[PDB]
Amino acid sequence: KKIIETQRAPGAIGPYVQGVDLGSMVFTSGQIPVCPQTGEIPADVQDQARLSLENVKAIVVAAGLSVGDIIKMTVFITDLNDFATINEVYKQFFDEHQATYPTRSCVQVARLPKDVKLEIEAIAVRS
Amino acid sequence: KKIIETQRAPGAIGPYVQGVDLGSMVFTSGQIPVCPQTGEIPADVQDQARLSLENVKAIVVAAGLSVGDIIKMTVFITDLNDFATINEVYKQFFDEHQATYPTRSCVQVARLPKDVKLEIEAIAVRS
Amino acid sequence: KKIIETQRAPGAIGPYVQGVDLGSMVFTSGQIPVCPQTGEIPADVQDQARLSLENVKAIVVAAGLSVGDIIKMTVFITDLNDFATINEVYKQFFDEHQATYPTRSCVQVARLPKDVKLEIEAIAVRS
Repeated sequence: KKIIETQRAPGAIGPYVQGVDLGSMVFTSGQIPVCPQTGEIPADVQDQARLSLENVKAIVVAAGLSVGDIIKMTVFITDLNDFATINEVYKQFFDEHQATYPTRSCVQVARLPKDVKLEIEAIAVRS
Repeated sequence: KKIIETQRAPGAIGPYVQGVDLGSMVFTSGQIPVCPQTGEIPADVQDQARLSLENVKAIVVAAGLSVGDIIKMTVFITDLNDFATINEVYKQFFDEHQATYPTRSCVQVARLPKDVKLEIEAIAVRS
Repeated sequence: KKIIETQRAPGAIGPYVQGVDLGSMVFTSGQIPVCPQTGEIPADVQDQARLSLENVKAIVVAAGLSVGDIIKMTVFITDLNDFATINEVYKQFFDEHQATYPTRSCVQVARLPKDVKLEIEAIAVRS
Protein backbone atom coordinates (compact mmCIF):
# COMPACT_ATOMS: atom_id res chain seq x y z
CA LYS A 1 0.00 0.00 0.00
CA LYS A 2 1.11 3.48 -0.99
CA ILE A 3 -0.23 7.00 -0.34
CA ILE A 4 -1.30 9.08 -3.34
CA GLU A 5 -0.36 12.79 -3.23
CA THR A 6 -1.02 15.34 -5.98
CA GLN A 7 -1.06 19.13 -6.24
CA ARG A 8 -3.83 18.81 -8.82
CA ALA A 9 -6.41 18.10 -6.09
CA PRO A 10 -6.86 20.03 -2.84
CA GLY A 11 -4.13 19.07 -0.43
CA ALA A 12 -4.89 16.93 2.57
CA ILE A 13 -4.87 19.18 5.61
CA GLY A 14 -5.51 16.90 8.54
CA PRO A 15 -5.60 13.19 9.40
CA TYR A 16 -6.35 11.69 5.96
CA VAL A 17 -4.61 11.20 2.63
CA GLN A 18 -6.04 11.98 -0.85
CA GLY A 19 -5.87 8.35 -2.00
CA VAL A 20 -4.30 4.96 -1.34
CA ASP A 21 -2.97 2.61 -4.03
CA LEU A 22 -3.21 -1.07 -3.05
CA GLY A 23 -1.78 -2.31 -6.38
CA SER A 24 -4.92 -4.00 -7.64
CA MET A 25 -7.19 -1.09 -6.61
CA VAL A 26 -7.10 2.60 -5.69
CA PHE A 27 -9.39 4.29 -3.13
CA THR A 28 -9.90 8.04 -3.00
CA SER A 29 -11.04 10.20 -0.09
CA GLY A 30 -14.32 11.94 -0.66
CA GLN A 31 -13.64 14.91 -2.96
CA ILE A 32 -15.40 18.22 -2.44
CA PRO A 33 -15.56 21.08 -5.00
CA VAL A 34 -12.67 23.12 -3.65
CA CYS A 35 -10.47 24.53 -6.41
CA PRO A 36 -6.84 23.43 -5.79
CA GLN A 37 -5.41 26.69 -7.12
CA THR A 38 -7.67 28.95 -4.95
CA GLY A 39 -9.07 27.02 -1.96
CA GLU A 40 -12.46 28.35 -3.06
CA ILE A 41 -15.78 26.78 -3.93
CA PRO A 42 -17.73 27.70 -7.05
CA ALA A 43 -21.34 28.68 -6.21
CA ASP A 44 -23.00 26.92 -9.19
CA VAL A 45 -23.84 23.23 -8.80
CA GLN A 46 -22.70 22.45 -12.40
CA ASP A 47 -19.31 23.89 -11.62
CA GLN A 48 -19.18 22.01 -8.27
CA ALA A 49 -20.03 18.73 -9.98
CA ARG A 50 -17.31 19.17 -12.58
CA LEU A 51 -14.71 20.21 -10.00
CA SER A 52 -15.39 17.29 -7.63
CA LEU A 53 -14.97 14.96 -10.63
CA GLU A 54 -11.72 16.76 -11.64
CA ASN A 55 -10.43 16.34 -8.11
CA VAL A 56 -11.20 12.62 -8.19
CA LYS A 57 -9.57 12.34 -11.65
CA ALA A 58 -6.37 14.10 -10.39
CA ILE A 59 -5.98 11.44 -7.67
CA VAL A 60 -6.70 8.47 -9.97
CA VAL A 61 -4.24 9.88 -12.55
CA ALA A 62 -1.56 10.46 -9.88
CA ALA A 63 -1.80 6.71 -9.22
CA GLY A 64 -1.15 5.97 -12.95
CA LEU A 65 -4.76 5.11 -13.73
CA SER A 66 -7.40 6.76 -15.90
CA VAL A 67 -11.05 7.87 -15.54
CA GLY A 68 -11.99 4.64 -17.39
CA ASP A 69 -10.52 2.61 -14.51
CA ILE A 70 -13.07 3.98 -12.00
CA ILE A 71 -15.51 1.19 -11.11
CA LYS A 72 -17.50 2.61 -8.18
CA MET A 73 -18.42 6.09 -6.97
CA THR A 74 -20.55 7.32 -4.12
CA VAL A 75 -22.12 10.70 -4.68
CA PHE A 76 -23.34 12.44 -1.52
CA ILE A 77 -25.46 15.49 -2.22
CA THR A 78 -27.35 18.06 -0.16
CA ASP A 79 -30.32 18.61 -2.49
CA LEU A 80 -31.85 16.00 -4.83
CA ASN A 81 -33.39 18.87 -6.76
CA ASP A 82 -29.74 19.33 -8.06
CA PHE A 83 -29.61 15.68 -9.15
CA ALA A 84 -30.62 16.03 -12.80
CA THR A 85 -27.99 18.75 -13.30
CA ILE A 86 -25.30 16.83 -11.42
CA ASN A 87 -26.16 13.70 -13.51
CA GLU A 88 -25.80 15.59 -16.75
CA VAL A 89 -22.35 16.90 -15.80
CA TYR A 90 -21.30 13.46 -14.53
CA LYS A 91 -22.53 11.70 -17.74
CA GLN A 92 -20.67 14.19 -19.95
CA PHE A 93 -17.49 13.80 -17.80
CA PHE A 94 -17.40 10.03 -18.36
CA ASP A 95 -18.45 10.36 -22.02
CA GLU A 96 -15.59 12.83 -22.65
CA HIS A 97 -13.08 10.30 -21.35
CA GLN A 98 -14.61 7.44 -23.43
CA ALA A 99 -15.23 5.70 -20.12
CA THR A 100 -17.81 3.09 -19.19
CA TYR A 101 -19.97 4.40 -16.34
CA PRO A 102 -19.01 3.06 -12.90
CA THR A 103 -21.38 1.58 -10.35
CA ARG A 104 -22.85 4.31 -8.18
CA SER A 105 -24.77 5.10 -5.04
CA CYS A 106 -26.38 8.51 -4.62
CA VAL A 107 -28.02 9.83 -1.46
CA GLN A 108 -29.07 13.21 -0.06
CA VAL A 109 -27.27 13.89 3.18
CA ALA A 110 -27.99 16.76 5.59
CA ARG A 111 -24.74 18.71 5.29
CA LEU A 112 -21.26 18.45 3.78
CA PRO A 113 -17.84 19.90 4.68
CA LYS A 114 -17.63 23.63 3.88
CA ASP A 115 -21.31 23.55 2.88
CA VAL A 116 -20.55 22.22 -0.54
CA LYS A 117 -23.38 20.70 -2.56
CA LEU A 118 -21.74 17.34 -3.22
CA GLU A 119 -18.89 15.05 -2.24
CA ILE A 120 -17.69 12.16 -4.43
CA GLU A 121 -15.51 9.19 -3.47
CA ALA A 122 -14.18 6.69 -5.96
CA ILE A 123 -12.70 3.21 -6.25
CA ALA A 124 -10.59 2.43 -9.35
CA VAL A 125 -8.97 -0.80 -10.51
CA ARG A 126 -5.68 -1.51 -12.21
CA SER A 127 -6.44 -3.59 -15.31
CA LYS B 1 -13.84 -5.13 -15.40
CA LYS B 2 -17.00 -6.76 -16.74
CA ILE B 3 -20.28 -4.82 -16.66
CA ILE B 4 -23.26 -6.63 -15.17
CA GLU B 5 -26.58 -6.10 -16.92
CA THR B 6 -29.80 -7.91 -15.92
CA GLN B 7 -33.51 -7.42 -16.61
CA ARG B 8 -34.29 -8.67 -13.08
CA ALA B 9 -33.17 -5.31 -11.61
CA PRO B 10 -34.33 -1.89 -12.85
CA GLY B 11 -32.48 -0.68 -15.92
CA ALA B 12 -30.05 2.19 -15.23
CA ILE B 13 -31.79 5.59 -15.15
CA GLY B 14 -28.68 7.85 -15.05
CA PRO B 15 -24.89 7.45 -16.02
CA TYR B 16 -24.14 4.24 -14.07
CA VAL B 17 -24.16 0.48 -14.59
CA GLN B 18 -26.02 -1.96 -12.34
CA GLY B 19 -22.89 -3.88 -11.33
CA VAL B 20 -19.21 -4.42 -12.13
CA ASP B 21 -17.39 -7.75 -11.86
CA LEU B 22 -13.69 -7.42 -11.12
CA GLY B 23 -13.16 -11.22 -10.91
CA SER B 24 -12.29 -11.36 -7.20
CA MET B 25 -15.21 -9.15 -6.23
CA VAL B 26 -18.45 -7.65 -7.50
CA PHE B 27 -19.82 -4.16 -6.68
CA THR B 28 -23.47 -3.19 -7.16
CA SER B 29 -24.96 0.26 -7.61
CA GLY B 30 -27.27 1.35 -4.79
CA GLN B 31 -30.61 -0.33 -5.43
CA ILE B 32 -33.90 1.32 -4.77
CA PRO B 33 -37.35 -0.36 -4.44
CA VAL B 34 -38.38 0.08 -8.10
CA CYS B 35 -40.04 -2.92 -9.75
CA PRO B 36 -37.91 -3.98 -12.75
CA GLN B 37 -40.99 -4.94 -14.83
CA THR B 38 -43.49 -2.16 -14.00
CA GLY B 39 -41.30 0.71 -12.73
CA GLU B 40 -43.64 0.98 -9.77
CA ILE B 41 -42.55 1.65 -6.20
CA PRO B 42 -44.49 -0.33 -3.54
CA ALA B 43 -46.10 1.77 -0.80
CA ASP B 44 -45.25 -0.29 2.31
CA VAL B 45 -41.71 -0.29 3.67
CA GLN B 46 -41.75 -4.10 4.19
CA ASP B 47 -42.31 -4.45 0.42
CA GLN B 48 -39.73 -1.78 -0.43
CA ALA B 49 -37.11 -3.53 1.73
CA ARG B 50 -37.78 -6.89 0.06
CA LEU B 51 -37.70 -5.37 -3.46
CA SER B 52 -34.42 -3.48 -2.87
CA LEU B 53 -32.88 -6.74 -1.66
CA GLU B 54 -34.26 -8.66 -4.70
CA ASN B 55 -32.76 -5.99 -6.96
CA VAL B 56 -29.34 -6.44 -5.28
CA LYS B 57 -29.70 -10.23 -5.54
CA ALA B 58 -30.53 -10.02 -9.27
CA ILE B 59 -27.24 -8.24 -9.97
CA VAL B 60 -25.16 -10.56 -7.76
CA VAL B 61 -26.78 -13.66 -9.37
CA ALA B 62 -26.27 -12.10 -12.85
CA ALA B 63 -22.53 -12.08 -12.04
CA GLY B 64 -22.68 -15.78 -11.18
CA LEU B 65 -22.58 -15.34 -7.43
CA SER B 66 -24.97 -16.15 -4.59
CA VAL B 67 -26.59 -14.18 -1.77
CA GLY B 68 -24.06 -15.91 0.54
CA ASP B 69 -21.20 -14.30 -1.35
CA ILE B 70 -22.36 -10.84 -0.27
CA ILE B 71 -19.83 -9.59 2.29
CA LYS B 72 -20.78 -5.91 2.81
CA MET B 73 -23.94 -3.87 2.41
CA THR B 74 -24.83 -0.28 3.15
CA VAL B 75 -28.48 0.43 3.93
CA PHE B 76 -29.43 4.10 3.57
CA ILE B 77 -32.92 4.78 4.99
CA THR B 78 -35.10 7.92 5.38
CA ASP B 79 -36.85 6.99 8.67
CA LEU B 80 -35.44 5.08 11.65
CA ASN B 81 -39.02 4.24 12.68
CA ASP B 82 -38.86 1.80 9.69
CA PHE B 83 -35.65 0.14 10.97
CA ALA B 84 -37.20 -2.79 12.85
CA THR B 85 -39.36 -3.70 9.85
CA ILE B 86 -36.43 -3.36 7.45
CA ASN B 87 -34.20 -5.51 9.73
CA GLU B 88 -36.90 -8.21 9.87
CA VAL B 89 -37.15 -8.42 6.07
CA TYR B 90 -33.37 -8.25 5.68
CA LYS B 91 -32.80 -11.02 8.24
CA GLN B 92 -35.44 -13.26 6.59
CA PHE B 93 -33.91 -12.62 3.14
CA PHE B 94 -30.48 -13.88 4.19
CA ASP B 95 -31.99 -16.75 6.15
CA GLU B 96 -34.03 -17.87 3.08
CA HIS B 97 -30.79 -18.16 1.11
CA GLN B 98 -29.00 -19.95 3.95
CA ALA B 99 -26.53 -17.07 3.90
CA THR B 100 -24.34 -15.75 6.73
CA TYR B 101 -25.07 -12.03 7.37
CA PRO B 102 -22.68 -9.60 5.71
CA THR B 103 -21.00 -6.65 7.33
CA ARG B 104 -23.27 -3.65 7.20
CA SER B 105 -23.53 0.09 7.75
CA CYS B 106 -26.92 1.76 8.24
CA VAL B 107 -27.65 5.46 8.35
CA GLN B 108 -30.69 7.71 8.07
CA VAL B 109 -30.18 10.14 5.17
CA ALA B 110 -32.30 13.16 4.39
CA ARG B 111 -33.81 11.97 1.08
CA LEU B 112 -33.31 9.27 -1.58
CA PRO B 113 -33.89 9.12 -5.36
CA LYS B 114 -37.59 8.92 -6.29
CA ASP B 115 -38.45 9.54 -2.63
CA VAL B 116 -38.02 5.84 -1.75
CA LYS B 117 -37.60 4.75 1.89
CA LEU B 118 -34.29 2.92 1.42
CA GLU B 119 -31.36 2.31 -0.92
CA ILE B 120 -29.03 -0.72 -0.57
CA GLU B 121 -25.57 -1.24 -2.12
CA ALA B 122 -23.57 -4.45 -1.93
CA ILE B 123 -20.10 -5.88 -2.39
CA ALA B 124 -19.76 -9.63 -3.00
CA VAL B 125 -16.70 -11.86 -3.33
CA ARG B 126 -15.93 -14.74 -5.61
CA SER B 127 -13.90 -17.45 -3.88
CA LYS C 1 -14.59 -15.57 3.68
CA LYS C 2 -14.13 -15.70 7.48
CA ILE C 3 -16.49 -14.01 9.96
CA ILE C 4 -14.79 -11.82 12.61
CA GLU C 5 -16.39 -12.00 16.07
CA THR C 6 -14.94 -10.32 19.19
CA GLN C 7 -16.37 -9.52 22.64
CA ARG C 8 -14.14 -6.39 22.58
CA ALA C 9 -16.61 -4.63 20.25
CA PRO C 10 -20.39 -4.57 20.82
CA GLY C 11 -22.23 -7.75 19.77
CA ALA C 12 -24.35 -7.52 16.61
CA ILE C 13 -27.84 -6.29 17.36
CA GLY C 14 -29.35 -6.86 13.87
CA PRO C 15 -28.65 -9.29 10.98
CA TYR C 16 -24.96 -8.43 10.44
CA VAL C 17 -21.52 -9.59 11.54
CA GLN C 18 -18.85 -7.32 13.05
CA GLY C 19 -16.29 -7.94 10.34
CA VAL C 20 -15.43 -10.16 7.39
CA ASP C 21 -11.89 -11.25 6.47
CA LEU C 22 -11.39 -11.90 2.74
CA GLY C 23 -7.65 -12.68 3.03
CA SER C 24 -6.24 -9.60 1.35
CA MET C 25 -8.87 -7.27 2.78
CA VAL C 26 -10.97 -6.89 5.92
CA PHE C 27 -14.29 -4.99 6.07
CA THR C 28 -15.93 -3.84 9.30
CA SER C 29 -19.57 -3.02 9.95
CA GLY C 30 -20.29 0.59 10.85
CA GLN C 31 -19.11 1.02 14.42
CA ILE C 32 -21.15 3.14 16.78
CA PRO C 33 -20.16 4.45 20.26
CA VAL C 34 -21.83 1.66 22.26
CA CYS C 35 -19.73 0.33 25.11
CA PRO C 36 -19.03 -3.40 24.53
CA GLN C 37 -19.20 -4.36 28.20
CA THR C 38 -22.16 -2.20 29.41
CA GLY C 39 -24.15 -1.16 26.34
CA GLU C 40 -23.99 2.51 27.33
CA ILE C 41 -23.50 5.36 24.89
CA PRO C 42 -21.31 8.15 26.35
CA ALA C 43 -22.93 11.56 26.16
CA ASP C 44 -19.94 13.61 25.10
CA VAL C 45 -18.93 13.71 21.46
CA GLN C 46 -15.20 13.37 22.32
CA ASP C 47 -16.00 10.17 24.21
CA GLN C 48 -18.25 8.88 21.43
CA ALA C 49 -15.55 9.51 18.82
CA ARG C 50 -12.95 7.63 20.95
CA LEU C 51 -15.30 4.69 21.54
CA SER C 52 -16.34 4.26 17.92
CA LEU C 53 -12.67 4.16 16.98
CA GLU C 54 -11.87 1.61 19.74
CA ASN C 55 -14.67 -0.58 18.43
CA VAL C 56 -13.17 -0.43 14.93
CA LYS C 57 -9.76 -1.29 16.45
CA ALA C 58 -11.17 -4.32 18.29
CA ILE C 59 -12.48 -5.83 15.06
CA VAL C 60 -9.33 -5.14 12.96
CA VAL C 61 -7.24 -6.65 15.79
CA ALA C 62 -9.54 -9.72 16.03
CA ALA C 63 -8.73 -10.31 12.31
CA GLY C 64 -4.96 -10.31 13.08
CA LEU C 65 -4.38 -6.81 11.79
CA SER C 66 -3.80 -3.45 13.51
CA VAL C 67 -4.88 0.18 13.11
CA GLY C 68 -1.98 0.84 10.69
CA ASP C 69 -3.53 -1.66 8.24
CA ILE C 70 -6.66 0.49 7.81
CA ILE C 71 -6.77 2.15 4.36
CA LYS C 72 -10.26 3.70 4.20
CA MET C 73 -12.74 5.04 6.74
CA THR C 74 -16.21 6.39 6.15
CA VAL C 75 -17.33 8.63 9.03
CA PHE C 76 -21.08 9.35 9.14
CA ILE C 77 -21.89 12.07 11.69
CA THR C 78 -24.98 13.94 12.90
CA ASP C 79 -23.43 17.42 13.29
CA LEU C 80 -20.49 18.91 11.36
CA ASN C 81 -20.03 21.41 14.22
CA ASP C 82 -18.66 18.36 16.11
CA PHE C 83 -16.05 17.79 13.41
CA ALA C 84 -13.14 19.65 14.98
CA THR C 85 -13.43 17.57 18.15
CA ILE C 86 -14.01 14.35 16.25
CA ASN C 87 -11.04 15.08 13.95
CA GLU C 88 -8.72 15.73 16.92
CA VAL C 89 -9.66 12.43 18.53
CA TYR C 90 -9.27 10.68 15.14
CA LYS C 91 -5.84 12.20 14.49
CA GLN C 92 -4.69 11.26 18.02
CA PHE C 93 -5.94 7.67 17.51
CA PHE C 94 -3.87 7.16 14.32
CA ASP C 95 -0.88 9.04 15.77
CA GLU C 96 -0.93 6.87 18.95
CA HIS C 97 -0.75 3.77 16.76
CA GLN C 98 2.03 5.29 14.62
CA ALA C 99 -0.35 4.71 11.69
CA THR C 100 -0.45 6.47 8.30
CA TYR C 101 -3.77 8.23 7.86
CA PRO C 102 -6.27 6.32 5.71
CA THR C 103 -8.49 7.76 2.98
CA ARG C 104 -11.75 9.14 4.41
CA SER C 105 -15.19 10.46 3.56
CA CYS C 106 -17.13 12.45 6.14
CA VAL C 107 -20.72 13.51 5.75
CA GLN C 108 -23.50 14.73 8.04
CA VAL C 109 -26.51 12.40 7.92
CA ALA C 110 -29.96 12.92 9.49
CA ARG C 111 -29.78 10.30 12.23
CA LEU C 112 -27.96 7.12 13.17
CA PRO C 113 -28.82 3.85 14.94
CA LYS C 114 -29.36 4.33 18.64
CA ASP C 115 -29.17 8.14 18.21
CA VAL C 116 -25.38 8.13 18.25
CA LYS C 117 -23.35 11.12 16.96
CA LEU C 118 -21.18 9.05 14.56
CA GLU C 119 -20.76 5.70 12.85
CA ILE C 120 -17.40 4.62 11.37
CA GLU C 121 -16.82 1.82 8.87
CA ALA C 122 -13.28 0.72 8.01
CA ILE C 123 -11.53 -1.28 5.28
CA ALA C 124 -8.10 -2.74 6.09
CA VAL C 125 -5.58 -4.64 4.01
CA ARG C 126 -3.28 -7.49 5.02
CA SER C 127 0.29 -6.63 3.97
